[PDB]
Amino acid sequence: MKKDPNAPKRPPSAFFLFCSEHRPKIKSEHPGLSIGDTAKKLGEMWSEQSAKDKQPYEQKAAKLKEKYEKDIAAYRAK
Repeated sequence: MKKDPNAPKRPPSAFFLFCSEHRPKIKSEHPGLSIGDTAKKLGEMWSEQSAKDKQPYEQKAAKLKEKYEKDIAAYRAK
């Protein structure tokens, strides 16, 4: 709503990565499956993922959320 094309992307969350990559897969075996049922299943696998699909996902959103607090400010009206 109050974001621009030059502004930085919102702060991604670890569960948002894992789900963001497994979102188009749950819609293939479930046509019409909204983002609630697949979000309930994914969260079950996300909390079950080991370092293969969980370590590089939290270190990409955790280090991007804290940097957004200074990025958004500097881009707000420095």
